[PDB]
Amino acid sequence: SLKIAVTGGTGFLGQYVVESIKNDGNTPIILTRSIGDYEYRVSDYTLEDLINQLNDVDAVVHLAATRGSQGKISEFHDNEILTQNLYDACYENNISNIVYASTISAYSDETSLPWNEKELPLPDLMYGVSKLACEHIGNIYSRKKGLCIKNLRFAHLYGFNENYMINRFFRQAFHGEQLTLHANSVAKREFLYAKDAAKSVIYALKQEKVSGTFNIGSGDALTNYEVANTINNAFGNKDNLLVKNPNANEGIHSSYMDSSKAKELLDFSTDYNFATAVEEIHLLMRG
Amino acid sequence: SLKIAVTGGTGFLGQYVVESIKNDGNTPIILTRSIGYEYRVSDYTLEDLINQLNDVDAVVHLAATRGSQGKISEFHDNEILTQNLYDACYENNISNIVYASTISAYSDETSLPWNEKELPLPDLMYGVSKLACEHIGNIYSRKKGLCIKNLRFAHLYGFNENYMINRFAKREFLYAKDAAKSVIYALKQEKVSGTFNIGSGDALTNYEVANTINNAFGNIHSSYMDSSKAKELLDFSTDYNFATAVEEIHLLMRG
Ligand SMILES: O=c1ccn([C@@H]2O[C@H](COP(=O)(O)OP(=O)(O)O)[C@@H](O)[C@H]2O)c(=O)[nH]1
Repeated sequence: SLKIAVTGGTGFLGQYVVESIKNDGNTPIILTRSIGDYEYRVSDYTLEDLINQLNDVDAVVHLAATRGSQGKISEFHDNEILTQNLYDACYENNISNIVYASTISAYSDETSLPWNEKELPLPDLMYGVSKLACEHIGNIYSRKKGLCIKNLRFAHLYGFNENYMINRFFRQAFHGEQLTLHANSVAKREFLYAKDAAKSVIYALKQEKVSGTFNIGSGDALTNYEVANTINNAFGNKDNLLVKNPNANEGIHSSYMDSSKAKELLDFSTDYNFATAVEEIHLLMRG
Repeated sequence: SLKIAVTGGTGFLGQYVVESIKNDGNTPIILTRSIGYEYRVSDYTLEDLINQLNDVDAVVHLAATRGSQGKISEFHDNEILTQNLYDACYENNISNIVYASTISAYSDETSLPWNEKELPLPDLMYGVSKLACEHIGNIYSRKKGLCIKNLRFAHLYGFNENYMINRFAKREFLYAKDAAKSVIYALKQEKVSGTFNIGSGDALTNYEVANTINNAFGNIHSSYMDSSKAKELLDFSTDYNFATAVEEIHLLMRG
């Protein structure tokens, strides 16, 4: 029975991932900078400290990160550091079965859809650049420290109980209220249910000696019109959709991935699809 | 005449670049952290760089840190500095920009020769951060209409430097004078943006390296790149080969 440490364990993804671990028979150990029935271990993400917070741990899921604000590369440097510390600490304790949470935001070139992991990364955001940097940090430790880091480029995560577009619809449709879309768009964006993302963490943790980079997508690229509709139906808010302006939005770009590689090497596929996932999220918002 | 700010205009490649710029007929301007050609001391804060840059027409961003610890943190400064510099450049409507990146973006021997469509695979923190600064230049190029050209240099040798080459499995070696030339040629394409491999075609095993030097004087992993893209979109190709450049370094050492 394995002890699995989850950085950013208390986060949104983290909570899905922690329980997937417990359901798998294993033991989740939540790492966090602070708190106010799982084991929590408080840490300051220093090398010297993690060394000790990981001394009885078998695997590590590295979920902890910052989202940014200023669009400046400086807002992420603390992550990059936190990452290298973790891998340093992992090495000391002789941990190699590690999962890193990367993102679809390593891609951008619409000419190239759908993106597979041979797509030249080309981030639009400083967030992207950073994530991409932590990926190679792991890569280097993997090739040179025999660490076994599996980078997971998650598609756009959605879940239950989270002001982003998808959350707005959830809330709005839930109170029976008109969903709006600034304009119509033809752009398609891939949405991966948090439960399925925690699933892929589990399956990647199965290939304990595997090290590489995998797209974890759902299917399953939707337009904003599609998203709104599907939420609308599931929430008894049929047809309650308003398009504020005529023409194309143009503030939105397409993003989805080819997840072949994950399917064959990780033997991974999603339990849910957008409509099934939201059917369930709805049936749980009554809390 | 053109006024061309050169960060790290002080260091090795800098001195070469700075003289090329003057020779091309333009006006060099070395930015530097200290004075311990027209020099301008900056602390490379955004506010400062905006002022130090408001009469400048182009920028050769060579200012960088080597790093000793193999820690990603040692390089965070180069990154902030780079973003600032580009914010500053945006403020002064400077768009023609050349970045010193490295062949160290690549690593997978299986793909040799490496071309720009090669998946990057940094082997050092040094390279990871160089890749980071590349994408900083890219995002600014696609969004704030800068025209940043990331040059991916091969390994540089020259005149007055205790590394191996200076002390006296193939590895592409680029003469600093050729590297410089490539900065000038990149600069002439003030509208172009993107990443270019700047190599010489000179992939030498350390054996050959030693030999070539012995003759012209009297006395590890494989890395080399395909540079079709530059010879094609920048008109760049090197004047010297390892043999011809050594001959010249020799002469310059007899003074
Ligand atoms: O954060 C900074 C700011 C400025 N410089 C400058 O960068 C120069 C060039 O470095 P180098 O001699 O290594 O040039 P290269 O290796 O690219 O030929 C120095 O001498 C500095 O004055 C630096 O290195 N780091």
